[PDB]
Amino acid sequence: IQMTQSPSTLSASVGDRVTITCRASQSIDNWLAWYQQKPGKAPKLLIYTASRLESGVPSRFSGSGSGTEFTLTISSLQPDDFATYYCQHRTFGQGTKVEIKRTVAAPSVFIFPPSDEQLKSGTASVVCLLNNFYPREAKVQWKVDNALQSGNSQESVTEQDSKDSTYSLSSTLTLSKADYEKHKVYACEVTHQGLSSPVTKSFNRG
Amino acid sequence: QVQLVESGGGVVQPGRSLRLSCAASGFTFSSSAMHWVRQAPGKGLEWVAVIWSDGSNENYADSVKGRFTISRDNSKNTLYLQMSSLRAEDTAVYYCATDKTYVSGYTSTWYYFNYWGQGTLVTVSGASTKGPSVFPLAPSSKSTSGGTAALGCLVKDYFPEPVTVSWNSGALTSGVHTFPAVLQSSGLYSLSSVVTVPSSSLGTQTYICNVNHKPSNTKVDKRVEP
Amino acid sequence: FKISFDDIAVLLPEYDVIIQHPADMSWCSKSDDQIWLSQWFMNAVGHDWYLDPPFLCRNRTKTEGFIFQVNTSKTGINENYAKKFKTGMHHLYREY
Ligand SMILES: *[C@@H]1O[C@H](CO)[C@@H](O)[C@H](O)[C@H]1NC(C)=O
Repeated sequence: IQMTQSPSTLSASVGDRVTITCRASQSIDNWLAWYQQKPGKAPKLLIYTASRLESGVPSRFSGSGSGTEFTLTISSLQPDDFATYYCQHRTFGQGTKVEIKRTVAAPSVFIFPPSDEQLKSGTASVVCLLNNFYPREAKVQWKVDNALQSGNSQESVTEQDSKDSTYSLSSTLTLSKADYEKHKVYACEVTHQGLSSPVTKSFNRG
Repeated sequence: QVQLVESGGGVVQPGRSLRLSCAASGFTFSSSAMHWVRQAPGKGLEWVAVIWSDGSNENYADSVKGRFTISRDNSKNTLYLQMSSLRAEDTAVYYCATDKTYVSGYTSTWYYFNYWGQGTLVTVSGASTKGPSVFPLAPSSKSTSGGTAALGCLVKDYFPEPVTVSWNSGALTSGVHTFPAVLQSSGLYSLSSVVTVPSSSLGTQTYICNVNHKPSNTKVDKRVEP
Repeated sequence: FKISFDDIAVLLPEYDVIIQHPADMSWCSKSDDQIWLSQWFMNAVGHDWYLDPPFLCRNRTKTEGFIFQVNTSKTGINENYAKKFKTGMHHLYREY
């Protein structure tokens, strides 16, 4: 019995009313449970059999539906609810992320060449930093001697900060020392909703 | 209050069967089924094992069928899980949770997990202990945006997790961001951390990053110089 | 046996036995008396085994117990069945 969720990512603010839909492959009557999860935590069950509410759960949560289609509704959204939610009958759902919504944040782009100590180690790592941007979806492309590169860059993106509610992503392009000494100009181009045009940061090997 | 503790986890080499303990107290342990669930780092949950109160009937997921086996000791209020033929894909966080077999006047295996433990971590890897390598990342002309300058430190080729990075002996927290670690194809981890400062004070303030790797007892202090 | 009517699903056709013939009834219990009473009640109510939608039962190889569930909802196609079964119980308990 496969299960599917809709949507995958959701944006809301304080006091909003949010809905999550869960569809099963075949009718399961009212055999379904709704779980809540926070980053770095343990899953806490919320809703029994799509109808009943576990003792201690806030009264602002409720569920409905039957057969193949089910829905979780939160009347008033509180700060303790920005989290991931799952619907489970046989296995778990793919997860719906209830996430804060804010204004668009212009990305800040930085570029750094590999350090000389890493050159002593024989490896080169060119880093491209994208700080204080919103929303998350941004495209990063690496250009070596104005040639597109792929399969040699790894990204690391940090979750939302509670100060400015912005995001950060560091992309590292890894090469050998010989290859790094073979090529001269290295650039990273970023494309984001908050940019009128993609912005390319380029540096030249000394 | 219902209490549950999990133990018997860490980092293990492939090919060794591991035994994990799950102690329960506070309720009628002989009259409630138990479940083992697994979450890969950064992925969703997955039900793995289930045993009913009688101790007769078991069930396991197909991905671990024939390799995992759960039993329970009702006299000692304990649950023992054995894992065999371990692969790198089994590295994850394991929870053991008590099921609710009563809903409005019926008793069955409803597959509802009601009480959970802190969760154990199992790392099926063959890597050995290795200290980290610290490389400063200094500002340049192209690393300045409207009077804002970024500095940082990259910590590479270490095992096992975790590694803690501090700044200015812990006095620098504004504008400091550490990115999550990344697994490498060589079995070693790497990560980067950065900090944003006013560009006018680059020639007047010293920035030093301290890297701590407790398993290797490594403490490395590196200064970032423009 | 105790009988209750409510809105909770405890057996599913994709998980347990779909009893269609009285011969198949033998997989639901461990005691001949319980099987005889179950068949007795079902034939007293007036269920045609090979003409009406089946009912669900649990197989003996479990340490849970004995449970059997019948669908008598009042919508869709089953509406009609709901009539039949209804009248059945109306002719036994002297009330309903
Ligand atoms: C479950 O019920 C089916 C249907 O009669 C039966 O064939 C099967 O043997 C039962 N399960 C087990 C594990 O014996």
